[PDB]
Amino acid sequence: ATEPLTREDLIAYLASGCKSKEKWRIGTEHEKFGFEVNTLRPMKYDQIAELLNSIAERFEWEKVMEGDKIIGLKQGKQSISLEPGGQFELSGAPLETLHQTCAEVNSHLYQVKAVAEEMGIGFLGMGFQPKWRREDIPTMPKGRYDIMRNYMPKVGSLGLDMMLRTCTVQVNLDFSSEADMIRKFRAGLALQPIATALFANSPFTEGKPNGFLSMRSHIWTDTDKDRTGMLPFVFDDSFGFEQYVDYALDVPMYFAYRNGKYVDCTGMTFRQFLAGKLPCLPGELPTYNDWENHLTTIFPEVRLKRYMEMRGADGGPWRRLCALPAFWVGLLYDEDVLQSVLDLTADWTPAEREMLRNKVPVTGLKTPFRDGLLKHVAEDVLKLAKDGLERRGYKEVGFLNAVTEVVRTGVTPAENLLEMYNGEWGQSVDPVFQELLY
Amino acid sequence: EPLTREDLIAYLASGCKSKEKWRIGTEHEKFGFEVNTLRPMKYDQIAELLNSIAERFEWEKVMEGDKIIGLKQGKQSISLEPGGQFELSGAPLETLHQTCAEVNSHLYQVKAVAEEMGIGFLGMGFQPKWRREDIPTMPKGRYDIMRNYMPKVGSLGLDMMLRTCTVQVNLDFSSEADMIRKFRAGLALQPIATALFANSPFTEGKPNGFLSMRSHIWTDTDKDRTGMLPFVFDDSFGFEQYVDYALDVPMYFAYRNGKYVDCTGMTFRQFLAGKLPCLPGELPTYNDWENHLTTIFPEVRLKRYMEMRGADGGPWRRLCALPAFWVGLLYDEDVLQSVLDLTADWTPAEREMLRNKVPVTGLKTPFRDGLLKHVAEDVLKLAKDGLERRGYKEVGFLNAVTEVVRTGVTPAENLLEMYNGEWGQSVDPVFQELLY
Ligand SMILES: CCCC[S@@](=N)(=O)CC[C@H](N)C(=O)O
Ligand SMILES: CCCC[S@@](=N)(=O)CC[C@H](N)C(=O)O
Ligand SMILES: [Mg+2]
Ligand SMILES: [Mg+2]
Repeated sequence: ATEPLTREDLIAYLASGCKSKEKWRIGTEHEKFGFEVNTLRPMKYDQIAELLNSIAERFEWEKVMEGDKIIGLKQGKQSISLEPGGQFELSGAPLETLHQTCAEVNSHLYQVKAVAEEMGIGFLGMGFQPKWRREDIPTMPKGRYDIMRNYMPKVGSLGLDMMLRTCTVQVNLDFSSEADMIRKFRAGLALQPIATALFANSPFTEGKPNGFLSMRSHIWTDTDKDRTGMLPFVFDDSFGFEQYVDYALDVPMYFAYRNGKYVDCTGMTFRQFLAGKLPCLPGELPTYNDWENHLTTIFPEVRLKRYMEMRGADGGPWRRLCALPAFWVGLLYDEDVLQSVLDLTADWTPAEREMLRNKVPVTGLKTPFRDGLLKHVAEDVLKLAKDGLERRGYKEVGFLNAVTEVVRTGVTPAENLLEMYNGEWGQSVDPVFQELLY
Repeated sequence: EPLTREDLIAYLASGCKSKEKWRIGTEHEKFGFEVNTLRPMKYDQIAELLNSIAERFEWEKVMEGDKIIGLKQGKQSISLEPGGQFELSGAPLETLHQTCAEVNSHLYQVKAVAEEMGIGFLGMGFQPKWRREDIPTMPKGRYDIMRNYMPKVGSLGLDMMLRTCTVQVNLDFSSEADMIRKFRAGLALQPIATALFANSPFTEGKPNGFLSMRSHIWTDTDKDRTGMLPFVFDDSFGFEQYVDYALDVPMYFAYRNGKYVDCTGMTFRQFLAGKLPCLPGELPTYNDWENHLTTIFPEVRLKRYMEMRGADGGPWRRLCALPAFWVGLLYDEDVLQSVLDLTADWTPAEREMLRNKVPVTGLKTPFRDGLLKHVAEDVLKLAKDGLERRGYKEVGFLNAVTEVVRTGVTPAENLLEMYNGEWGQSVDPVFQELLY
């Protein structure tokens, strides 16, 4: 039946994510670099397809196909997918506690290694591929990524590196109202540079130090200015679901999915789409699934759909995969901690937030901020996050042990790798493929 | 109608299932210890561990009185052995991929709680450091009855109870004929499994002169309920003959009114007639019969399924190998025949000798004009054939025993080599080496 969507419907779609506190869940996604253990070469698509087929067969996953190509797996509310450079991704189910989150991570790592060991394949938990050049990375046989690869050079010089050479750990979290959403969004944006610093894990490029602690985070500043960043309008009095929808309506599209394929709609807006005026699909009107797809092509430091996504942290070893969601659950899921965070960050200017975002990639917790170091803010933030987890009552506070020494010493994971590179590793990155081996 | 002997025979036979319904059930036990002192984990620490696991990972609590003694989730159980050994009895699973993932899930949950408590778990067949009197005892009425009985029937049964760990597998049969064949293959080959998995060379911080002290212990526990069951190889053998055997094995206890009554020195035959002094006039249920069948401890046991009992506890890759070994041998009809062919002319005296000698000499046990190693070479290739033919790509689960069979050197001998070299003649490093 033909019943066109309006902007008002798009607003209501986001708002439809509201849920009461007792239904709030924790969704965790992470990406990993696969490599051949003996050559350290990136895992190619033929090896990826064997890995996926074996996982499906052994562990009962449904195969996700694009044409005649396996590109992912599905089992209940979990998915395994591929990033543009073959980075191997788990999107976990919405879970109630971080004990469940970490068991989900462990189950995945067991299944992957159970198959990959016989194949001579290992997985690396870092934010940026430390050894190989961009043109050494295999590309995935996915139509949507072909469109994106062709567009990236038009809007930045590092977007192809984002696609091919970066890995993240992220957390998805729920809101209960527009007021709650706004508060969470503001807390999440303001504190995102702190997450980035604590999880900074990408100091190598092409076998050498790149001069950054999170090269991955820097990459996101020269990807696409239209769909990235610290979203200053979120801190405007006017902000709400409607202001986010207008933002998103004017972010240019990548594609529209019709008839089993991705149509290139670059340079066009979802506005045009709503009015049936897309030159890629002329006269065609969008569905809620089109809107959801479009929403998934926007890449700010925190993203809004029917839930909220914290996107600032580098991939890392398993204890840090469990720490990242713990960090945000502690801060955002306790009302008093959330208020404390808003209080702490209340007087930070847009230029200050933007400065932290840009400088943290280089200096981490030693980034100057006001009359001290970001480290001192991270101290306060970490104690607050542990307060939040204590009060949840589920005994989850131990999941923050993995970042306690970072905060305490002010020394990022990336600086620990640098120290090994310059010492015991004899200035080769090759030992990182054992050090950060899953 | 009171149960009769014919009902007891039919109980066992009711386990028969068609090949498409055959499953794999895996149980293993681990020693818990304090990481810093190496001391055995005490009941108060076990109770905290079980309560935390239940709460985090959604397990139902199993209580004896006001004491938590285990957990239940679906068809899986976690229980305690008499010395606090921490046991998983897994679900009936279709493939060994599922088996090993089951093992991994358990190890993760246990370690997720135990790390914060300063507790580790050791995968060995015999407690390598501590004396019998050093081992905490579990607050479980059935084990109190057993502890009091053991000294009457052997000198090492208390060590069985307090200081041993096993990995075992439960498997199904489709008919009486199939049960008989699997029982015979299981019993004949059990000393080979014992040698491959031999992992108990230390007692009280020193070499004890064995490769599997655990296996040896089972030779001086109780002669009435252990061993290689030679009657299984008689022409007469079937469900009926096993029932008679079990009816004549003395009882341990009967469970009534929320407790265990001491029925030692009494027989299930008396029970059937209502003449058990411990429960006078009472007649048995099928649950009573099950409980009784669970107090019989031969190298292979029969209930409504079959249980392979010969292998020492070990690290995780060997927990996955033990079920694979028997699945390869018993769940392929051609391999099963090839095993019965290979063992056809073994005498009762030969089988008995191998069972008693393997604990000392392992795969270097002399057998006829060579070594048990040479038989294990043939048996391993056959077990791999069976797994290849299953079509589930499970053969890799035997990689963990391939070098043992190749070199003829048991895991226990590898530990001894470390003890005599890098460890500097202390067992304390084994608590890192075989740490889960
Ligand atoms: C293909 C680009 C969109 C997918 S993403 N936003 O999940 C990529 C995350 C990137 N690999 C990172 O490390 O942030
Ligand atoms: C309490 C003794 C009967 C239970 S058992 N057969 O499961 C003990 C197994 C023992 N822990 C071993 O390693 O053989
Ligand atoms: Mg991703
Ligand atoms: Mg047991």
